[PDB]
Order: sequence, then structure tokens, then C-alpha cells
Amino acid sequence: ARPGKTVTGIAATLEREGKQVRLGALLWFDSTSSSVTDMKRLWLFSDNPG
Amino acid sequence: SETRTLQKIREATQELLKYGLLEEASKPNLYRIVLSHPEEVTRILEPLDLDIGIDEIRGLLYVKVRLDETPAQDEWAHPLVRRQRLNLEQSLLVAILRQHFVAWEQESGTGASQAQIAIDDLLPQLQIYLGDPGSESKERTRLLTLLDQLKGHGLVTSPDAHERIVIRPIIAHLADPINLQALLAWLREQIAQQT
Amino acid sequence: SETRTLQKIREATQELLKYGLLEEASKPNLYRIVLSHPEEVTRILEPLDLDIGIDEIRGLLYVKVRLDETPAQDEWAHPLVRRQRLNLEQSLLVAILRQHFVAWEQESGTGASQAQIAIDDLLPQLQIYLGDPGSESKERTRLLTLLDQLKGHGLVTSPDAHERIVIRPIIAHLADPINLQALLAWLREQIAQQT
DNA sequence: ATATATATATATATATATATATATATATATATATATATAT
DNA sequence: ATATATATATATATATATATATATATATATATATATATAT
Repeated sequence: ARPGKTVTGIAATLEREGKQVRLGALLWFDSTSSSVTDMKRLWLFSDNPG
Repeated sequence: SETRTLQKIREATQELLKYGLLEEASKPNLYRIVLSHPEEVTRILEPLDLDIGIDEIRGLLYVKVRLDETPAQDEWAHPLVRRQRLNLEQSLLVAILRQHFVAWEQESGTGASQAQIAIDDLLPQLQIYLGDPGSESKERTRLLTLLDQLKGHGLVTSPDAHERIVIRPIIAHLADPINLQALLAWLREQIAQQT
Repeated sequence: SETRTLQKIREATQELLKYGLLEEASKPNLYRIVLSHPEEVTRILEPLDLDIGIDEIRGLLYVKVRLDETPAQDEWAHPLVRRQRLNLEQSLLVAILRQHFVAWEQESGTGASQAQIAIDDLLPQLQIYLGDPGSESKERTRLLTLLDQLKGHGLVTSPDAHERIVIRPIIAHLADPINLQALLAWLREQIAQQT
């Protein structure tokens, strides 16, 4: 369903007593090439509700 | 057992291969020597599947591939020749230089007077599309870096005492500028839209 | 009609030129093409003031600067060679690598290519001469900087996962005992400079 | 002694196996530009 | 504060590996002819 240029993301939302803390990632492709390097990466880590 | 290749032919062929392109106005002796021994030069180069192209109207000699005609690699690739694909700004400046070289060759002859343009003239042409980078120093740095990179490509000379470069004849010898024409049409369309 | 050389010969010579050396163990077809027309390779490099080096005991072919009617003076000034000149530290590490190569050769013979040593094996061998940078990572950086260049000359492979390298047979000729004695004399001249 | 019946041999055809050439995918090396860090 | 070196990003070009298709060579099957052994 997503062979060409595509973008994918995930984000879990842990917390305690209202203190949000979010672990999220983003993975995307530029072309139909499916090398391990073709998938460009970036993690996230934040505790800001924004 | 058998004779060697003549010294001057060897030296001139190696010189051209090192430089790719050369001028009679620059080294007329090698120019005449090669043009007096084109068979020897091509025989030296054909084992490499290379050869030379010349332009006596503009007084320039340059190399050229001589592989077997039109294999599946129409977008050709050669062992001894690593090819390049220039970027947005590089090819943009190349198109600017192409258009002004075309104009010069009409208003100043087909290389009779070496094609020239001032830094303060090229910079406005770039500014048409890229706009003001932020300062005159930044403009000059941008254009001079690009011009140096193209000079490494054998396309332009360094600015003279009056900040005027000289366009090498090789610009007239590009393969498929139709891509440059399409790019320039796209650029003018974009700027007309984005103004 | 035309002096076009045979396509296979052009292929083999173009590859040899592209990498400057050719081993039968790796590319037997081109190696045997070269040794089938070695005089052709010579007569083609002769126009370029270059010559073909041959060592069949190790199944190796490499290109070397020819003597013109002037023996290339300082041959490193030859126009075509792309690389720089060898320097002291490079020669030191070359000598150590040749020492290990000759040890492995006495152990298993000359023609094979299985010799190896590890990054940590090299590190003391040079650290004795070069002093201690102050951290293991810094001396590893030193060694890898040397190894990158030496690979650029074809002496060694790239650092492997085991942090080792494979000695290339061509080192048998860069570390020629005659050339080693000449370099020893040059080192004595360097002593005179120190004097 | 000769006739005939049967076995054996040969030639050709076609089916199959294997070798090689080529097309395509993937991985790496170059490679060049730019941004940032660090040294003076 | 400036200059230099380094690391990373873009990115592209080359090399290597693997799979499939084609061509060729071999072998086996079938049919016919000839030789030979047996019977009358």
C-alpha cells in the first residue's frame, strides 16, 4: 500500500499524575528503493504537551 | 625492435587529457602539433575509446569519447570517465552563462572576441530567480564559488581586473542543452509566478 | 581501415588504467588479455610515457612511469598520475607491512594473498616510532588515516570487521630491496640534513 | 543347398540437460558541498 | 573573531551477484536393412 515515497510515524504517551512524557519516532522513504539506508530516521523524546 | 612514439605528440596528447580542453590562444604550439598529427593522437586515444573534438572557428581543442556507436548506454558510461550531475544552482548559473554567451556570439562574433561578462552583470541575472542573498559580499561569494566550480569544469575563466570573466568555447560544445532550455523556461515561469 | 584496437584489449587496458593494477587471482580474464598482448599494452602506455609492470609469480600486473628520452626527471611530476607523492610515515608503515609480508611468505610462500594483521597488531609497531598521542582512539585514528591513503595506493585492503587488513602482493615491488637501499641512502641524506 | 525367420546394427529425429549470456537488484565507494566545532 | 578541519547529507555511479532464458550438444527411441542360423 505504500511502495513509493512515503512517511510513517509512531508515538506512545506515557505519564504519571498528569506529567506527560512522549516517546515518538518518524520513518520515511524518498523512492521505491528499499535499502536499510533508504529509510531516513529520527526519534523524539519530550515532556511538553505541545 | 621498433620505434617509439614521437615526443611532442605524446606530450601534447597527455596535456590535453590532463586539461580536457585547450586553446590555440593559450598554447598554439601544441594546438598546431596535434592538428598536424590528428591520426596519431586518435590512435593514441582510441585504445582508451577516447578521441578529440576541435573547433577552429573558436580555436579550441577538446576530448571526446569514441566507444562503439550507441550501445544500450545512451546515457553513456565509460570506465575512465566518471560522470557528474550538477545541482539546481550550478545548472542555473550554467543556463545564465549559456544565454549570455549566445547573445555575445551574435553581438561580438562566434569566438572572434572571447565571450565576456562582468560579475555585476551575472549577479543581477541570478538575483532574478534567487533574489538578494543578504549582502553584496554574499552575492560575490556565491557567484565566485560557482564560477570557480565551473572553472574546474573548464567552462569559465576567472574575472579580469575589471571583474569580467571569459567564457570558454566549450560552452558551445555541450551535448543536450535542450534540458537547459527547459530549465530556463521553468525558472522564468516560476519567477514570473512568484512575483 | 581505422586503427581501432580490439575491444577486449581496450577493456583490459581501460580497467588496468582505472585501478592501476590487475591481479589474475581477482580478474583472470583481463590479466590473461594483458599478458596475451603485453607488447600492445607497452606500446599504448609508451605514448603516455608509462610502462607495464609484470610479476607472474604473484599473478600481478601494475602500471609504472616510463622513461622518456628524459627519465621523467622526478617521475612523480608525470602529468597523468592523480595521486600525491609518498612520504616518511607512509614508508615506515610500508616497511613494517613488508616485514610481516616476508614473514608470512617464508611461512606459506610468495604467490598467495592470505596475509593479515590486526589494528592492535599495527598500533605498537608504529607507536614505537610515533610516540603516544595520549589515547587509544587517537592512535587508531592515526593508523586509519595512514591505511586509507595506503589503500588509495593499492597496498592494503580496507579495515575489516575484525580490525585487520590484507596485504596486497604489489607491495613486493614498492618495497624493492634495491629501492629499499636507495631509500636508505636518502635517509642518510636526511641525517645529513639533521646534521 | 536354399529359403526364411529373427536378431543385431545403424541412421535419424526429437526430447532433455547443461552451459552461458544477459538483465536486474543491491550494496558500497566516491564525492562533493555545507554546517558546525575547535584552535589560534 | 576568524579560519580551518571534520562530519554528515545528498547522491550518484560503479561493481557484483543471482536468476532466467536460450542455444547447443548428447542420448535415447524407432524403424529399416542385413547377416546369420535353422529347417526343409
